[PDB]
Amino acid sequence: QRYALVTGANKGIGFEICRQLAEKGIIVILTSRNEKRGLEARQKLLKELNVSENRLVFHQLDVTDLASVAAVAVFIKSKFGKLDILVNNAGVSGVEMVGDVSVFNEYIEADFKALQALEAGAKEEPPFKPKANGEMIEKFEGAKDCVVTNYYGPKRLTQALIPLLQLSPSPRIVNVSSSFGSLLLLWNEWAKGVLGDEDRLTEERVDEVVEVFLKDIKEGKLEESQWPPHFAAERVSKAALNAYTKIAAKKYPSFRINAICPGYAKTDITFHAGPLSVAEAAQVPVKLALLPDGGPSGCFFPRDKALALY
Ligand SMILES: NC(=O)c1ccc[n+]([C@@H]2O[C@H](COP(=O)([O-])OP(=O)(O)OC[C@H]3O[C@@H](n4cnc5c(N)ncnc54)[C@H](OP(=O)(O)O)[C@@H]3O)[C@@H](O)[C@H]2O)c1
Ligand SMILES: C=C(C)[C@H]1CCC(C)=CC1=O
Repeated sequence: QRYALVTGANKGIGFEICRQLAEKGIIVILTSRNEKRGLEARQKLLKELNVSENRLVFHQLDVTDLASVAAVAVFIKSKFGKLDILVNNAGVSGVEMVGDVSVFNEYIEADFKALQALEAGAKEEPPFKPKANGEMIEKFEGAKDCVVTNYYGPKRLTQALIPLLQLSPSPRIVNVSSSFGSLLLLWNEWAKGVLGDEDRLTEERVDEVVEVFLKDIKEGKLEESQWPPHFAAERVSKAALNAYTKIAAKKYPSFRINAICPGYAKTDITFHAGPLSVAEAAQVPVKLALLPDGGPSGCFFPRDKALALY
């Protein structure tokens, strides 16, 4: 059999990744940080799939808790003896909303427009302030949770699961990242140079980038230290995740390890805005989880490029 573990799978894109992999006949370990939510998600998905009980298994996993990470590896080893697919899907935004929550989507739309302009050769991100009566608050505690969940989480879980993934004939890791991890949006020239210097990339260099960011937001130096004007922790964490994807792909050459953007999809993180359904979003990480042997590794794929790979 093939076995897949999906993090952050009690709702959103992660839940649909579990659906789509299970439909392909892969035995899915649906994981969640909250045990009650995860057990209820498993019950719902099993009902909707209408498949036998052994097709979908639950285990608790909080990607920010080292004991939880270690325990899931012990569980997989005892129950299955290998792992074929790891999908690092869990993530948080680092932002708290005050007032009209649709301001979150105004920033997303502005950032997509900015990225398109930058990719077309423009040299700076336009300033942006929202229309509606809300604001996105970005504080240290949320930024730390964002970095620890979105960057340290995939790194630590990847590292814990290497022995089991090495026992697969086609080991696959898919990191659910974002187009907003583009270095074009990162602002900080030092960090852009470090994360972009692929030949010198190491885990220690990426850790240093994220820790310098966290010290700056702790001290209120984000503008003076040239970090992004908004979605700072999200951008930093996803850029770091993309860099770690490259590091890990080089370190584990028999694996295929890739980062993706699912597209802008209706989930709790977006207040259920965005053009894509959750099922549409999940197609992207599923595509990379099922990548044939010999395919790309170490890369970041936006939605349309991912879906065109094969
Ligand atoms: N939706 C989009 O437009 C979009 C676009 C680009 C990238 N993404 C990425 O897609 C991924 C999935 O997010 P989503 O859109 O599906 O949002 P979501 O509905 O908010 O789901 C996030 C999931 O991550 C889980 N999670 C958060 N912190 C965790 C932790 N410490 N340990 C384990 N699980 C944790 C959440 O669990 P709880 O229920 O316990 O909170 C939930 O299951 C994220 O990495 C996000 O950055 C989304
Ligand atoms: C918090 C964010 C802005 C995430 C999730 C939503 C989208 C569209 C992209 C991201 O980077």
